[PDB]
Amino acid sequence: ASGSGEPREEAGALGPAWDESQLRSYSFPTRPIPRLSQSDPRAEELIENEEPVVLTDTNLVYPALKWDLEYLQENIGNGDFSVYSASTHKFLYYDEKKMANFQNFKPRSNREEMKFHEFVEKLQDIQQRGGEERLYLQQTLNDTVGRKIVMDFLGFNWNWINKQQGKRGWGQLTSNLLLIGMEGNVTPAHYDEQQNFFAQIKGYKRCILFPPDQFECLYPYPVHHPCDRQSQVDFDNPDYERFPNFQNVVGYETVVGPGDVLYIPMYWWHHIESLLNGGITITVNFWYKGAPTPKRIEYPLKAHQKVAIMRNIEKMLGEALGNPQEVGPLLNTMIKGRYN
Amino acid sequence: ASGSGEPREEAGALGPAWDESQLRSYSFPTRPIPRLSQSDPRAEELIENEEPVVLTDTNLVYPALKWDLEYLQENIGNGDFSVYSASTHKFLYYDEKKMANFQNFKPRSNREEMKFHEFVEKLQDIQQRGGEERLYLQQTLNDTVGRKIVMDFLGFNWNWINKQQGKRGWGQLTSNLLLIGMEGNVTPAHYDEQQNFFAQIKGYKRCILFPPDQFECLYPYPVHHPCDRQSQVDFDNPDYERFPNFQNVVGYETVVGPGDVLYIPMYWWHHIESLLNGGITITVNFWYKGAPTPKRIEYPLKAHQKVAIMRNIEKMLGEALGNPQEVGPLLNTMIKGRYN
Amino acid sequence: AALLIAAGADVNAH
Amino acid sequence: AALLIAAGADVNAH
Ligand SMILES: O=C(O)CNC(=O)C(=O)O
Ligand SMILES: O=C(O)CNC(=O)C(=O)O
Ligand SMILES: [Zn+2]
Ligand SMILES: [Zn+2]
Repeated sequence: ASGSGEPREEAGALGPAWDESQLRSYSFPTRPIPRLSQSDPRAEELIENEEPVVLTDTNLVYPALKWDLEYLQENIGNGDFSVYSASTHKFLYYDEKKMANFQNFKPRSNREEMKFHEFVEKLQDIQQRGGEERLYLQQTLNDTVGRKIVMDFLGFNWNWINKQQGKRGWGQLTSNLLLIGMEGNVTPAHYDEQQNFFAQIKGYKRCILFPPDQFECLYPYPVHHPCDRQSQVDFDNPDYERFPNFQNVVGYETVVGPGDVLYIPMYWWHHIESLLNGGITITVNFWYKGAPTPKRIEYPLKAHQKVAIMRNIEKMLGEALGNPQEVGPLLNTMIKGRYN
Repeated sequence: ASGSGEPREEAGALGPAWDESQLRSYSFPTRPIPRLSQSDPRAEELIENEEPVVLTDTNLVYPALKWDLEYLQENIGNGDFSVYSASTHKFLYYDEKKMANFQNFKPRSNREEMKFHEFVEKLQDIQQRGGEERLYLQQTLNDTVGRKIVMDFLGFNWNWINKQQGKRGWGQLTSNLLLIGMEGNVTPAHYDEQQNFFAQIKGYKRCILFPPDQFECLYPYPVHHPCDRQSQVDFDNPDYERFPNFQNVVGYETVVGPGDVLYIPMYWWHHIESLLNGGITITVNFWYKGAPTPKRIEYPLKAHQKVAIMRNIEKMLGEALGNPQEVGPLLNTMIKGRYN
Repeated sequence: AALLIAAGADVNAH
Repeated sequence: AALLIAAGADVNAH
């Protein structure tokens, strides 16, 4: 089906928001994620059923729409910000606590703490010299931000999102991640164990989602590996010999711009890319613990519940064997000539 | 290495107890199980280390050495006895409670309850008419046995075996299985979750044991299948395409005769065959719950502990998925392109 | 059964 | 860890 559809027209006859040439080329088909008003009952139905939807008029982060580098540098305060650096467009996430389990893992991206003004300078320096280096700032908002940013944060639409939280029975807000990336940056496919309202502020991002029932096509790393929850498949060069069912994957996609909010349901794979030649992108996300597991488990199980079972089996085995490295060999022994 | 070794000579110059032609031919090599006196400290060391050993002079079932069909029929009472019938020499065990999980399983042997005199008659009838049918009586001894059998049972060497139980920290005696089989009968390879003193009374049995670390060569059925704990491999015609590591199996074997006692340690595979043209065989076994799991688990784990982990993973998955049939598919999804 | 299905809370944030 | 290693008691007896 159609991907992100015919690009939308910006108000005031300012032209297409983007064009087809700013999207990367991939081997799988996609269908559109619906774009709806928050007052549309169809939108409530999709969130209730833990399916993705783009909400166009929440005003969730309305005061942040004026944000840019100059404003943020002046007001975001003098705290440290985590900035990842890579020699490729792909910024693969890795859990630094798990790197002891796997000594042979060498991450491609590197995390350096720095002040926001040092981050602006680096971008400025790279642009000036035409360097191929790439940066991606990913920092959770905290009490150290300046007074202007506090006022902006206070002005978010807490009325609307607090109502969502209550209606869905979610846990509490765990964090807001500030994401500032360069044109063309890619966060490879992965799933998160929390509910996410993804609030776009500056520039455009193409978001490709896959439902939890496509676990078998996306080949996550082992739970103890640093890249737990990330797909092993290289979307730019898929190894069909190792990952044959990636030939059957089908996604849902959309392009979000300033003012849009994308509901990424817990456990849904998402691949996120800042449009080529689109300038810098700014996103703030909202993460909520999922609702509690119901006391009366209902069969048949949902896909995400089976994912959770597999994660726990892997976790338990690592603890019982005393070493994560032995998990694979034991699982193989368990199924070979018995279940396969 | 040598199998059961050069056959032993019966006292009084009564000739070899058996000869090589009464043993079935198999594709794997074997080494001998040691034959020792119960007063030999090497025997105590083997039992302590949960390794098999044949004890030649325990007198464990001394009063039962006079047992034969005529004596048993006269004195074993009028209780029911479980008698399995098969059109082959292989009597594969199946758990009748688990047959609901697997509707497509049709056992080769059949269980019929009957009185001991009806069992003798059937054997007599089969022999008289030269029929190819085979019978194997397997019944646990209970309070219904006649007064003579009680006196015999009371005369077992409880002093010796109770000391073993205490020295090894085992649980209590769970049962004694009376086994009466025809020449050539085979109980295919399987492991039991209890400690076993295997007391031979009449005739000769060839016992082939495999340590728990050969799990990967012996391919047990799934834990929810009726033949849980039995090897899927047909020893008479091994399918090396399905069971490739059966080409690496190596066993320990011995031939036990009247008065011998074989320690079969918990979790050790054993294949047991009544010698061809050897007449009927009579065995009584003693089963004891294993010692409790130590509170401080010690790494590295032993092979049998890894077996227990695999069993529990399978059991838990069946319960959490609500159906044993889904265990295989989920395990496959878990490892394919991830751990294999 | 309830223990196995219990979800976690891990996200891409260092 | 202790829960996983716990052994059973099943034997070939009907
Ligand atoms: O925006 C990105 O590059 C990545 N964001 C996420 O994965 C998320 O918000 O959960
Ligand atoms: O004697 C047989 O044929 C089988 N016996 C056993 O498996 C046992 O005693 O554990
Ligand atoms: Zn994410
Ligand atoms: Zn047995």
